Amino acid sequence: MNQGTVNWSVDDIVKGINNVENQLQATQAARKLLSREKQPPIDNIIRAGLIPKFVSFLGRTDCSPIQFESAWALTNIASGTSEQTKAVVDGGAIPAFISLLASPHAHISEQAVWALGNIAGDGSVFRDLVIKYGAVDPLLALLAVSSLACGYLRNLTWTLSNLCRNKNPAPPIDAVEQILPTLVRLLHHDDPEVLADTCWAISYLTDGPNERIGMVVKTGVVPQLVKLLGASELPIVTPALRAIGNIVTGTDEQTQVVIDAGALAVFPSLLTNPKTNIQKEATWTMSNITAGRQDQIQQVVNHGLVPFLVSVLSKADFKTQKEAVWAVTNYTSGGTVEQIVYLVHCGIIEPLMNLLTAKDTKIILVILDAISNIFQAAEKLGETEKLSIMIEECGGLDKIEALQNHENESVYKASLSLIEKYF
Amino acid sequence: SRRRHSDENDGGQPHKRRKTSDANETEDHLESLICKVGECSLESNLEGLAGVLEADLPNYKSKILRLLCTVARLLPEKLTIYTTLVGLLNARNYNFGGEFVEAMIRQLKESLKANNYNEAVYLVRFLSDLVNCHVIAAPSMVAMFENFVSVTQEVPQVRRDWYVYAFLSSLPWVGKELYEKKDAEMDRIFANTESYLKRRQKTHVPMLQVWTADKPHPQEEYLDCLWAQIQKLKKDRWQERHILRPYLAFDSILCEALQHNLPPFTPPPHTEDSVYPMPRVIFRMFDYTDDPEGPVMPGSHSVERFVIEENLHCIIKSHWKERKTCAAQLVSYPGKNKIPLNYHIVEVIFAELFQLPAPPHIDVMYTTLLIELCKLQPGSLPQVLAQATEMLYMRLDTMNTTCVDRFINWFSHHLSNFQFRWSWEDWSDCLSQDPESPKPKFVREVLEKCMRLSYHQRILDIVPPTFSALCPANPTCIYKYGDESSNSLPGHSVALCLAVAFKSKATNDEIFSILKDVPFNPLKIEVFVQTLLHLAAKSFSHSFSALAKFHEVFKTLAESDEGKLHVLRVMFEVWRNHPQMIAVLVDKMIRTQIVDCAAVANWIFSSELSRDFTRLFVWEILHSTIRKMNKHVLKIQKELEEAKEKLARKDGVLEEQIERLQEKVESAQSEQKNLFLVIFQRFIMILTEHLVRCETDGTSVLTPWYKNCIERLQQIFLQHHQIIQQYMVTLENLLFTAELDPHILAVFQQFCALQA
Amino acid sequence: LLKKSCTLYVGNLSFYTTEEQIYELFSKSGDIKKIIMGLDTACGFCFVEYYSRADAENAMRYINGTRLDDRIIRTDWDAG
Repeated sequence: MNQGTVNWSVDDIVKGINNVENQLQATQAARKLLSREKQPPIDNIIRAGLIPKFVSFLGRTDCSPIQFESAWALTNIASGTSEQTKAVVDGGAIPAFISLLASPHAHISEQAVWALGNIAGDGSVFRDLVIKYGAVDPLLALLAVSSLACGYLRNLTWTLSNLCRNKNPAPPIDAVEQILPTLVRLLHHDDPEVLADTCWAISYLTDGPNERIGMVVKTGVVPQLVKLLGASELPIVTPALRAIGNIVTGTDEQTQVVIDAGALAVFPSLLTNPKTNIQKEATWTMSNITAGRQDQIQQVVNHGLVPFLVSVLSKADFKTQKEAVWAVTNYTSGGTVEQIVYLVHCGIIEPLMNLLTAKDTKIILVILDAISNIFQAAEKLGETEKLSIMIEECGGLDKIEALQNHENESVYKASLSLIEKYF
Repeated sequence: SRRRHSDENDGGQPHKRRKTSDANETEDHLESLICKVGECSLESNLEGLAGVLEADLPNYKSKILRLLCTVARLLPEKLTIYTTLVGLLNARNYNFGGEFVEAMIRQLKESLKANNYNEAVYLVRFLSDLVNCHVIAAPSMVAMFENFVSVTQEVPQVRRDWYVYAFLSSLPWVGKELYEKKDAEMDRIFANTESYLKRRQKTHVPMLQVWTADKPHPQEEYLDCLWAQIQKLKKDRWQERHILRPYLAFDSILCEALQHNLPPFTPPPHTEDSVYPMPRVIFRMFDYTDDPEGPVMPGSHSVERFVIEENLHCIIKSHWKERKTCAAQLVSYPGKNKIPLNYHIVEVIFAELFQLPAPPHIDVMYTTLLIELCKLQPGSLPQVLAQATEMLYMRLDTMNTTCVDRFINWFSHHLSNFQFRWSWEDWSDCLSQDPESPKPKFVREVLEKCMRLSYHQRILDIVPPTFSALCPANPTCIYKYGDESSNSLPGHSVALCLAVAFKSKATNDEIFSILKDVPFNPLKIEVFVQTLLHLAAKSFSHSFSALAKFHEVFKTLAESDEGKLHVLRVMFEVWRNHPQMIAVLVDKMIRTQIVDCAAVANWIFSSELSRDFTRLFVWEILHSTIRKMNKHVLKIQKELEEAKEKLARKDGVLEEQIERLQEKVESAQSEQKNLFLVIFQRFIMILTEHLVRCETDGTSVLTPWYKNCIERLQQIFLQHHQIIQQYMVTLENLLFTAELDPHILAVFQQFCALQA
Repeated sequence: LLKKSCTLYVGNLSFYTTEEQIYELFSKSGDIKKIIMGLDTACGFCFVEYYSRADAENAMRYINGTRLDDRIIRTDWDAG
């Protein structure tokens, strides 16, 4: 005998499922099996032809308890790998869960939303597959007209994010134009666990071409995404920082928006943040900002950000410096001459030189590329030599020459052209 | 220049989640524990539950508070048990206790503005015993008790009454603490409460008392009684011997923990919306002498007695919907020492069944409960119920006809269960008394019920041949035009015609044509009704087939109100031997619009009913005709409040029914008011008559009739207070004015006291 | 249907129990509407249609399981 519906043998559950009070305790037995702490017997249950039986319990319009107990079970089976989640899909379960959304029972539809989120959250296929089954309307409808439950709301915000995540292909554009509006009013909620999955859902959307990003920008969420960057709960900043950092990777006009949102006032704190991973992203977004037009670069300057980049490059670890490097390179690229001087005046020389030893030959090519930029700016000032001297007095000239005898052909071609043209 | 995000990540979040636990199924297991606790030992499970709840606080800090506050307002019969479970959660977590006191206080202020003054007290007495757990500072508790008694100096009286009660009701628990750290202002506060009680007006007492007698047990006002109890307590050095306090087994853990403060409470000001409780009257019929065999019964003034009855009362409230669970939890009642549970469990059930105005639950509820306790306590409880009955009987002389009714009902429906077995000779003292006076009347009305439940001859057997002089007469009809050679009777020949008409199943159109042979026509009805009922006098069904079949015939006759009466008058002259048959016919004649309520009211106060006007069936017909009127008034009001909701082409079609249902309401409410107004008109009439008469003829007023009628007038107010409290203006200006006989005007003034 | 019905199947009744008795008793838990004895002579049961359901519930809690004519009354919910 089993003590209650705890730790039933697989042989028992099958016998109980095949009276409804048996089918209920058995379905519940599978539930407790599929939700145990250690390695759930997901493989064993699927090979017992139980999956199809669980589908019927969903359509139990009369027996509420077994609908819930069953949905719970399947959900913990679609939580496994891609092959296990497939078996559920193959069992025509997708159409069923979308039908369980209608249920007046709070514990059922909420358990159906979750159930759908797992299936869609699998890959791009099952995502679009679920969306094709027109699950967008009901799920969004469950958000029509607070004061709704707290825990429930999260499962929706999560399942929705899984309807935007992953690429190749990207979630149907029409399925986004309709979901976005919802993701906006949600963005103005109060619950962290909800605001978190919100930003994630947004970042997923803004993880593509300028059209996708355009959709998310023309909705007016941007000003809010920057309002959360300063928030305390770290699980809120990361998802929003990505959403923002991904926005700037688009058009120059899509940057002037996030810049006018007040992002250039938060970065100073974002950079000197103890959380190292937040430094990387922060200074990463910095690059795409300085990559834009000139006047925009002139705004990165106005907010005294440059002196920060220097420190982010002269003290911070490597992965944050690699980004601080691009931010400097792009800066010198599109930047103006009177801005280049201001960058040299901030002592960008030595800090930039010290990195001419890294093992990543790519970052090296970039630094040389950034050097040439400063020189071409120095040329139109007739101060060609004056610059060369600085790069020499700080050992830089040696670091550049040490490249002459490097393994990468490009590094030689590049380090040599610099030595020749300006030395 | 611009670069995509390095690394092939996308956040590092779950593509799929797996439900490892649950909230709902958990908050049902937390609720279960917060409930089943106190069913191993007590201090063992409590201590265990203390931590188990804490290990669920990080996630359900706000939920756990929901259950505790709820359990605090729904289960007062466990007060202490939970004041401990909180004291422990306070001994381990401080911020928790504060997040609870702040919760209770808020929850309280809600049920106070929601006119739930009964649940309100439950919480008040909870905060009190929380002082006995170092969870609340003694001062801040007295602070709330300084603004409770402050109300007496503020408005209605019932309002002041409550706060003085909610305060004094708690002292049996938190009195030993209050009068220890602040005994200075304690007596000073008592000096305030003291005066107010004396200042109060005890006008409602005569109406709310079950027994108007003084001996042996007086029925004291629910406050003046409790007060004397608190006095006997203050004198006993605030020492009580019953209340179970588990926290006295946790002196270690508690003393260490700190305390909280009660925010300065200001009672929600009095509005014309607030509905305060009606004054009670402590029911008492037992003292220690009644039970010399068992433990000594806590005094009538003993503060322990205030608790025993209290907890027992609430225990019934919590499980009244289930008799097998009510009686169970009732018998298994705790206590510090041994007490006569039989004599309390019983005195409590009767304390409710006889409570005035109305009981907390349906009358038939207590009938089964007491019967269930006799199965659960075979050789201990029954004897107590038997004596309790004998005692009730001997004290019928000064009882209240209202209560007397429920006693007649319960007793008869009780015997009906146990073969009607009852030593009747026990009540031989009635064989030699005026039939009008209680005891003799009681035995008849009771033997009348036993008959209805069984039958005539059945009762004739069980009662001694000497009691056969009180047995209900052979319930057979009286056919005026029977086999009697009363040939010279008006319309004798015609009555014989109808006789064969019904005996061969006559049509409606037929019976009419025959009635065209009778000299509004009284005799035309005196023949049709007389004839019909007789032919269909075999059983109830045949009679119901009669009123059904020839419904049209009746409708045409009983069209005018005067005609409607004559139908009843005749229908009575035929069944003046079988009161039960009258009740149902008077019932089905109202639900089929043959006659109406306004007609019945008069027919009750008519001269044909002036002989049995004192009998019971006359009122089990009146307080059943009014019920139908109310269930009809509410039926529409409801049906209208569900048509307005539904309103949320079709618009007009629906707004149309709305108007028409509102005029239907205003109409039903009208006839209802007319009925009640007719009642008092007939009462004030027959009462003023009996007064002007006796006060002139030089005789005493207090007659068996005057008493068995004056209470029938009072019973109207009690059993229908909510509604009558709507005609106050009308009544005060038309019916009961200052120019009405004091003895009749008083009965109405006693009514105004219930909620004023 | 039973979740809204106002009629009771009364079983285990004395073969001598009369409609009158049934009436007097069940009238305790509210007003009654209709009563129909069982035949083929008596059969030992009947139906008791109330008006409201609240009255019907009270007959299941109190008038149900009690004794009448030295027999325990057994009442169940009926579908009209």
